[PDB]
Amino acid sequence: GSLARAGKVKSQTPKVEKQEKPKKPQGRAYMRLLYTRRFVNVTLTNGKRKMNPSPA
Amino acid sequence: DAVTIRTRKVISNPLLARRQFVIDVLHPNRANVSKDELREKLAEIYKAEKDAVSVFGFRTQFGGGKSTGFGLIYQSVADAKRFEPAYRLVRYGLAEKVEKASRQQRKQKKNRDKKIFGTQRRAQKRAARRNA
Amino acid sequence: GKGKPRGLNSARKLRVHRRNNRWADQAYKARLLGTAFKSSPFGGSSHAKGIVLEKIGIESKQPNSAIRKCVRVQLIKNGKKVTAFVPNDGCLNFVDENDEVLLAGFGRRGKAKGDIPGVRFKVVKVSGVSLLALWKEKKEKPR
Amino acid sequence: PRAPRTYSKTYSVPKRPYESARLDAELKLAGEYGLKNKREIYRIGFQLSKIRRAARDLLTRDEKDPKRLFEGNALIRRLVRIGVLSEDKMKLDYVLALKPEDFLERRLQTQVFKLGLARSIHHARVLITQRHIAVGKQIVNIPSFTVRLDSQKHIDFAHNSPYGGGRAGRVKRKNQGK
Amino acid sequence: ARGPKKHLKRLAAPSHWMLDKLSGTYAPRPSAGPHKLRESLPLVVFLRNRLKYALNGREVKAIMMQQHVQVDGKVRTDTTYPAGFMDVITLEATNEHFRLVYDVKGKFAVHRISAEEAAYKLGKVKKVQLGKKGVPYVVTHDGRTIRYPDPLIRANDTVKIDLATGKIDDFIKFDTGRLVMVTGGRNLGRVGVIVHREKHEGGFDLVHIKDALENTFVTRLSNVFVIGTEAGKPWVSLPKGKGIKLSISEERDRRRAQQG
RNA sequence: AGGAUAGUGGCCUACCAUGGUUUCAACGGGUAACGGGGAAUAAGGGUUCGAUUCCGGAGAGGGAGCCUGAGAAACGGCUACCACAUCCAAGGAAGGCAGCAGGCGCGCAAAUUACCCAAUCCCGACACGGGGAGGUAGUGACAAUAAAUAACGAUACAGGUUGUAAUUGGAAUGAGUACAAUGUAAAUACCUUAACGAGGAACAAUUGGAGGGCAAGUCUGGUGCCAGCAGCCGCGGUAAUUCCAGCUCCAAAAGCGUAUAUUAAAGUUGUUGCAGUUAAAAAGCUCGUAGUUGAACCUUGGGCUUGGCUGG
Ligand SMILES: [Mg+2]
Ligand SMILES: [Mg+2]
Ligand SMILES: [Mg+2]
Ligand SMILES: [Mg+2]
Ligand SMILES: [Mg+2]
Ligand SMILES: [Mg+2]
Ligand SMILES: [Mg+2]
Ligand SMILES: [Mg+2]
Ligand SMILES: [Mg+2]
Ligand SMILES: [Mg+2]
Ligand SMILES: [Mg+2]
Ligand SMILES: [Mg+2]
Ligand SMILES: [Mg+2]
Ligand SMILES: [Mg+2]
Ligand SMILES: [Mg+2]
Ligand SMILES: [Mg+2]
Ligand SMILES: [Mg+2]
Ligand SMILES: [Mg+2]
Ligand SMILES: [Mg+2]
Ligand SMILES: [Mg+2]
Ligand SMILES: [Mg+2]
Ligand SMILES: [Mg+2]
Ligand SMILES: [Mg+2]
Ligand SMILES: [Mg+2]
Ligand SMILES: [Mg+2]
Ligand SMILES: [Mg+2]
Ligand SMILES: [Mg+2]
Ligand SMILES: [Mg+2]
Ligand SMILES: [Mg+2]
Ligand SMILES: [Mg+2]
Ligand SMILES: [Mg+2]
Ligand SMILES: [Mg+2]
Ligand SMILES: [Mg+2]
Ligand SMILES: [Mg+2]
Ligand SMILES: [Mg+2]
Ligand SMILES: [Mg+2]
Repeated sequence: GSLARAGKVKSQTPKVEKQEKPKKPQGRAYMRLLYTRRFVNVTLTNGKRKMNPSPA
Repeated sequence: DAVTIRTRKVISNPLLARRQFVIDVLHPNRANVSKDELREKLAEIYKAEKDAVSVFGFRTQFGGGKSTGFGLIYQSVADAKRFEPAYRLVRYGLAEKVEKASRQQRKQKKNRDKKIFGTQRRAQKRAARRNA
Repeated sequence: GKGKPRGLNSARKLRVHRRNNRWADQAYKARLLGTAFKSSPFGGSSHAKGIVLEKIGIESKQPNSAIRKCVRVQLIKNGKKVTAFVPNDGCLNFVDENDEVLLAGFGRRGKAKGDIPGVRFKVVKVSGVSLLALWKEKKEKPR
Repeated sequence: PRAPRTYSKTYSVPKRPYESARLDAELKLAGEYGLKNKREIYRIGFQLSKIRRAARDLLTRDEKDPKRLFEGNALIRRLVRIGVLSEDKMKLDYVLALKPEDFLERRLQTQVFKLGLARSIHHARVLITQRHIAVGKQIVNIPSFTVRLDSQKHIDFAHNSPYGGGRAGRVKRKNQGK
Repeated sequence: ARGPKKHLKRLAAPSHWMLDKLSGTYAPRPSAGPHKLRESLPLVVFLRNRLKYALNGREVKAIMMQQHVQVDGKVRTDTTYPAGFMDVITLEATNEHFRLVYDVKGKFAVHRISAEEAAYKLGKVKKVQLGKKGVPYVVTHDGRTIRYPDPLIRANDTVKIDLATGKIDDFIKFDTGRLVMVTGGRNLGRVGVIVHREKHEGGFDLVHIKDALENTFVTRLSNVFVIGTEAGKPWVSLPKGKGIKLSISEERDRRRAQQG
């Protein structure tokens, strides 16, 4: 087979810079962040619990 | 600031003409106590000559405020100079650090002399005759 | 009586029978015959370096349709020639003829992986630089 | 050469990496006790798993066996000493009934928070790590320090700490000194 | 391989010396001497690890080179001299006399004795036979050769050595009811009386010994050392514990009461 | 019977017999084989590994032969040959890193041509000398231990007396740097500790993933059976939950992924503990030696006295 198309899609993928965002806490602080986010201020949708709800 | 010295596990050792013990130093509000200052304090406590007192192996506990080491008190300065290691006497100023070449040079000189049989004077005299 | 001896003095028969029948286990058979030592291109090693002979595109098996971009590599340690897949989008451009590449298996332990036919190795490094580092522009190829 | 120095691992990872029931239980348990990571939970489970194994082996022996009486009493005594086992449960059958929360109760971090020296469990760990807490007259900066029963009453601020009668810290001296 | 070994690795040293693993690579190799390597205690271990008079191996050599240490009434300057069972160590500078007797835990106790008792020692008769010119002699457990012994003395008996003239004061015949210390095996250090000697021609004779607490144990005859003429009458002072083995539970109970 | 040996012995010689081992596997072959203490994994039983900190053996490029000595068939001793290889004025002479460090080569694969006898011990005529044995430091993400990367208030809001989501404060601290002392043979580092050392506390945590197995998107853009992903099942042919990216999220975290081997999973090696009508597998059928395995039967019952330990 022809080798001319190697890297075709990655080359033509439009470059998008990563948006600058505040650092997330590390170590014990991050476990604290996850714990509250999942067991203190519960965001369940009346028995519907989603980690990454897509916008809909 | 109010340095307190405690001695425990004291053993009288006339075999080496000394008394030996563990030293506990309480030095609150103080990084630690220098060996020179402990020898001065120990000499006053036990009314011995400063040069007959040897301390070593000190370590400060975690959190500070206390150190533990080992101490020796000899019956005389002469006894200390006889039984103390050389490196400790250099620490206390009772001896001069012996000056010798580095270990590499001493070994290399030793191996060069292994190639000569007899006196060095004869060997160099013979070499001069050969080259003249 | 289950077809095997049960007598208290039949340990020899039981021991010999198990020894004869472990040869039906290919994992045991390959270990004692030393097939990796004799037959494997790597000679039993996890990795092996080699020189790139040519860049070759290999058609994937059905039902997939693609050109799997591999290389022909001659191993330094024994002179054997193998085909090694060069992973990721566009990493074939990092690999040139007469380069020194470090190879490794696909993780199927001597079998081909996926739809790629007859290829049992992948390129890990080229010219002493990780192919992953080159792909993510962490490093540049020394040339 | 010199004799080798012994060392050993103090934890073990779960066999199944992804399990929502275990993942939620661990995170719930880490959040309550302000643990840094899952390895601090694996460590408790690992050391509790071998306490049970020792107790199980003795429980298979006959009662009044010299080894069961000697090592069983010693194992019970050690657990009672650190407060993990209650004084009315010295039977080697209650040892098997112990749970990981019993051990996490006895950490220095948990005890500092439960003694009122800290606002929260996460405030307790930073107080310990920053050399503010002393057990007896010794500064301890290890959060996992297991507090013994006789050491419980002597947990307090270090005498040379800003919170315990020491001088003002670096920040205050720079502010009031300007 | 080509000749005698001169080193001793720390891990390969006898366990009853109670040496630590990490202090170094080597251990003191005992010299040739009256006692076997495995059943001896070099003076460097005794003066530094036990008494802690010396802080290191350099200092113990300084101690012995000043003529302080005497073993069995003679000055020894060999830091690895193999002192052994029943040997007397004298440090007249400190006015101390020690006897190397096993304690019940299997190690050489630091057993101080009086000067009067330090004037003699006991030796187990290994063999009796005739020397040149037909002179009978006795070989004790510490390699001593005493000529012209009492014609009643036989093997496995214990003789009392004057230790200043090297002669035999008197002896104890090996028989039932004699006081015994065990000098080998896992019953090392225990003290009891002989109950019954069981003979095995061509093999090893076994001795049945009853403790003061009426505990009975069996050991090989080669590990039996007669130390007294009857129960409660030893010819030397016994170390603390009197060679009575306590179970680990009993020791734990005893330590609790001793410390409160 | 002798010889030889330190000594036993076909160890060797002379003479004489014809013996010795073997399906209970001799003999031969292979070993990517030094043996063991041990290591990994393991409900139990097991499977795999053990060049390598201790013990025993063997070797010093390959053989062989020796001197000295108590002890060597020694190689940092010698002699010879073979193979390598150095200087040479061409006549000759000198070699042995599987010691320490270091170099080349080989390779997937492994550190300083450093300091010291202070410790551990060893050697010597020896209290004193020597020791790349050993110790110290350097390199070192082999493995192992502990353990930072933030904590707490006030407003503002949402919220059900307090958990957060933001913009506002003053505290705390060690990473780092350093007087100094300690440490050490001398240092380094650790431990202590003046002065300095945190708001984007830029003193900025990574590695892999987000269809299922398997925890976490049916979000947005790009490509269009291409590029690629994908351990396996599969995804990709114009709204791709799987490719390339952004966002968000998940897992473990100073660690995480990949390759290979191995162990569990594997009751897929099964003694415990498999299967053999049809999925693989009862020899076509009998005989038969070794092997394995082999019916039942021979002092039982009764009586008296007594010691101890469990419950009371
Ligand atoms: Mg000379
Ligand atoms: Mg077949
Ligand atoms: Mg398929
Ligand atoms: Mg041997
Ligand atoms: Mg000697
Ligand atoms: Mg015999
Ligand atoms: Mg003969
Ligand atoms: Mg013959
Ligand atoms: Mg012949
Ligand atoms: Mg092996
Ligand atoms: Mg080999
Ligand atoms: Mg080995
Ligand atoms: Mg090899
Ligand atoms: Mg070895
Ligand atoms: Mg070589
Ligand atoms: Mg050679
Ligand atoms: Mg040789
Ligand atoms: Mg050499
Ligand atoms: Mg040699
Ligand atoms: Mg060299
Ligand atoms: Mg690490
Ligand atoms: Mg950081
Ligand atoms: Mg990421
Ligand atoms: Mg991906
Ligand atoms: Mg994606
Ligand atoms: Mg899921
Ligand atoms: Mg993957
Ligand atoms: Mg299918
Ligand atoms: Mg599209
Ligand atoms: Mg799309
Ligand atoms: Mg398996
Ligand atoms: Mg099956
Ligand atoms: Mg069929
Ligand atoms: Mg079939
Ligand atoms: Mg049939
Ligand atoms: Mg029968």
